[PDB]
Amino acid sequence: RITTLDETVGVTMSHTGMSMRSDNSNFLKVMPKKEILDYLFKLFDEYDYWSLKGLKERTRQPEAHLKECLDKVATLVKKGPYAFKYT
Amino acid sequence: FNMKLAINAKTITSGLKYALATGNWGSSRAGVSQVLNRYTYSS
Amino acid sequence: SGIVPTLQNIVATVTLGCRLDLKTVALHARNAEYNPKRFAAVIMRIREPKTTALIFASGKMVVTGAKSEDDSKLASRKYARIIQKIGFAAKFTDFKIQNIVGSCDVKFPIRLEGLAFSHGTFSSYEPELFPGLIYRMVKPKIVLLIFVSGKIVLTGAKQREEIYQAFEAIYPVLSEFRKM
Amino acid sequence: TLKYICAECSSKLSLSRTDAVRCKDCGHRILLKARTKRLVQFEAR
Amino acid sequence: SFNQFVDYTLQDIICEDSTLILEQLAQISRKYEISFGKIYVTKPMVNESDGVTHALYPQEARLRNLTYSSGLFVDVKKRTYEGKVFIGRLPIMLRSKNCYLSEATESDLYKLKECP
Amino acid sequence: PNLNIVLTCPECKVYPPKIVERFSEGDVVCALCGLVLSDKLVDTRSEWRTFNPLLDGNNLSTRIGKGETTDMRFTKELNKAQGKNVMDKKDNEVQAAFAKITMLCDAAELPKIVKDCAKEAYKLCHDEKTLKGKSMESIMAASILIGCRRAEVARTFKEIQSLIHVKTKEFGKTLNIMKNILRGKSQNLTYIPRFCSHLGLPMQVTTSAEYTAKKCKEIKEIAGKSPITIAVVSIYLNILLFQIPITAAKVGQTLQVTEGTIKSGYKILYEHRDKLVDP
Amino acid sequence: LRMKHGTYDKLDDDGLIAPGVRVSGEDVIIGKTTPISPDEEELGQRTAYHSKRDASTPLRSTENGIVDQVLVTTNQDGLKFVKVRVRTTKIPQIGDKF
Amino acid sequence: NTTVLADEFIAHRLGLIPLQSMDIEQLEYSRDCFCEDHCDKCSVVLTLQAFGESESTTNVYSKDLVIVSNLMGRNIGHPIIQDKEGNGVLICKLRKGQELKLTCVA
Ligand SMILES: [Zn+2]
Ligand SMILES: [Zn+2]
Repeated sequence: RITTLDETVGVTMSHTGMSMRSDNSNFLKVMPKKEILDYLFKLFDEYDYWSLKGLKERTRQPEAHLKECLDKVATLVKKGPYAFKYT
Repeated sequence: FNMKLAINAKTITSGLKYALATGNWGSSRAGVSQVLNRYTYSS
Repeated sequence: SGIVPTLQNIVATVTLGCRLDLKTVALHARNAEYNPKRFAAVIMRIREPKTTALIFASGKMVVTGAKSEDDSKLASRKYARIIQKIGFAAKFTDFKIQNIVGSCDVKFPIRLEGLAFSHGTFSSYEPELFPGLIYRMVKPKIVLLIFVSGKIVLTGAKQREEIYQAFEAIYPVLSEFRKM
Repeated sequence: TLKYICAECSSKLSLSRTDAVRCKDCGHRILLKARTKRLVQFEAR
Repeated sequence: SFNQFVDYTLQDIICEDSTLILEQLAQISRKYEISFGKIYVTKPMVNESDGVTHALYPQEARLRNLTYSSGLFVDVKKRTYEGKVFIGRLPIMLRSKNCYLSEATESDLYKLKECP
Repeated sequence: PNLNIVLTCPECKVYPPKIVERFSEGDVVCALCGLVLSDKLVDTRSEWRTFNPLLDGNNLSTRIGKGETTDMRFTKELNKAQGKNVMDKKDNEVQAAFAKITMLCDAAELPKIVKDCAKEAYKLCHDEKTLKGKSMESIMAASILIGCRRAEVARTFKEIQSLIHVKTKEFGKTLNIMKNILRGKSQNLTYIPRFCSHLGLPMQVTTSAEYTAKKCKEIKEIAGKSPITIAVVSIYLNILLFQIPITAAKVGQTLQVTEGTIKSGYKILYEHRDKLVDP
Repeated sequence: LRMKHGTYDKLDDDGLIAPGVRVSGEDVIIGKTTPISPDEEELGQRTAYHSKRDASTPLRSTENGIVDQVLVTTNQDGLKFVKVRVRTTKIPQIGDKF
Repeated sequence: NTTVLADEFIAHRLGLIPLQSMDIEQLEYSRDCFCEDHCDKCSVVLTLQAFGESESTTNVYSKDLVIVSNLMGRNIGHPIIQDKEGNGVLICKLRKGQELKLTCVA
């Protein structure tokens, strides 16, 4: 049969409402334009199909120099296979 | 995550308490539960 | 009143007029705390006058902790001199104090409950995080933080003078709301 | 204020308006109402 | 019948679908699944509006228009795949195994103000 | 226009008149001469005997679904024609607020009155520069605390924080404006008992604390910085006045309180033990 | 505004009769008023009251007999509410069914 | 009256309790006296106090009625006691703590 909870009624309901406790069970808890271009030329030369993520991770530097200074001699497509590719 | 957001007591509680309070066994089934009759003991 | 609102911080802006190399500014200084991972502004603490300042890539410096208009002003002039020794022709141009925050005391216990309750419209209270009242004045526009210890934190003025005026206006309120 | 009586504790209460509907000596929440004092007349018919 | 329902059919309702899963796929697949174990039924009680909670006897329910029920609680295992939880309240039949009166004695029934 | 009707006995005229409604005759009569002013009175309880504008206003609604005599090639389009006008109405954010807070207060195990005040406290402010979004939680987190306290049930910030994680800060700023929203539109006692029950104690231990906490409050001892703590110490004060094992460590997590505030709070108690003698 | 022509004197201060009071038909048993805004409707003579329209519960138009007991509690939601019980003696009469 | 009987119930039993009325011509029909509804020339007044004291039940009997008006020597008003234990008609029963006080007019 069922272990009809022998406790007093008051104590058991304490944790049901706003008990202000949680996470006790871990579960669903969840910059040189020279150097940039030299790498941008390297990015273009090493793999013309160079995505921004493959470049930004390889940038390992301020986001400004890689994305902006390289935007001149490198053409980036948006859709299709060779897209976002500093080719 | 939280249980308390997932588990919603007001589902069961309000469910049973509604199908008793009205006789609507849900609907599709009405008059299942009636007010007890206490005119006299044998009734 | 008979009580001077005692300033505890003065925050001021100084246009040195040059794009300062914040890296070289940090390098040529004696004790300066600058790294880009927190701000784009070298922060220097000068003990005389002891002020803490953040100076940006625009060359604009905001200074805090001063005890006067002149503490901040002289500190900023020393800051510009330090920058010029670093190598950038910093100049004291179009200076303005952007903030003058002070703490003083009226020393008589206050019915803060009376003020907040009757000035709910103006002052709000949730005494279960922070025991202070917030009050506003437009003339002069000073926001004032009030606590039972009598401490008055007057903020919202480029000058200590608006602090003084609103304090001369608010001390009578305080004495009126003085708990005994 | 007016007399009341706990339902179980059974103690005269005499609370007022804007007091808790609650019994001393047992926070029991049911109160009767302490029958009137004026006399009442019946016929033995 | 009600006694049977509370003893067995309740538990077996729970455990017929004791688990429900969820898996997400990564580059390794995260999977989650939640279990349903024993089940517990308190003795009847009410949680007052203030917050207090206490035993509820059938007289008080009739007078104050309450509902004579007891809470339901189940154990759960949360499973991350590569304690007891309130779920609601069960209205109780009078004099059933789970009712305060079920075993009370006559002299006690009068004490509770229940006609024997 | 003024579109207004008033009754007055044109043969007494003495007043704003002395008339009575004899309902069971459907009459109104000059209480002086008994001239009947107007009759065929219309009923006033049978009307609603056969049977929310404070929220749902004037833009009305009606739940539209499928009857017995309709096939799914007409039913689902009633589910596909109802969906064209859900954005002209911000009312999704109106109702889905209520539905959410209803989902909240109800899951929170709260009295259905608080549900209304929060169904109000949303609706009254419902858009302000102070609001300007702000996560749309903090209101439903404060309008509840409003709706709770305004309904004379006070709960701690952590308690709601358990229900909704509000970063404890988006809560605070949102509350201040909200309270002042009504002030322009125009109580820690509640914590003693809800705590005792959380420990499952008989009434006397809770009974006493109301005296003690009030008496500890009434004289001195501002004591506490969010008096939530110095509430519990009254229980701890009074539980030790009794001899029931609620050992400090059990107190803490059950009520999610610092232990340090207890003993130091109890310092002002192991010394003040003088005047709490009722018996 | 809008009171019932039945009396109210039998009430006490708290809008309740006390057990023992013989009541008759069309006597207000439970005195309740619902506050109204001073400007909510202005129906008739509101301009003197500004306060409240009454919502008391009168005894049935044909009943009488003594209040037997009155109890006062709070519903689940802490709202006050009250139950009055009235006691009558029915003596057999001419049209009664046996 | 805190007994377990209703007032008109008890009042109805009191009416049926047979009072001594041998000398009843020396009284008058209460619609022939000019008193403010009753006086010793037209009526007799009794009273009844009972209190439940023993832990056992305690019975109220007709012999517990006590006349509290001037009989003017007329021989009327006493509750007839036909029984041998001298208790008359059982009127009510009381458990400890229950009380009955009332005033009757014959
Ligand atoms: Zn007239
Ligand atoms: Zn007479």
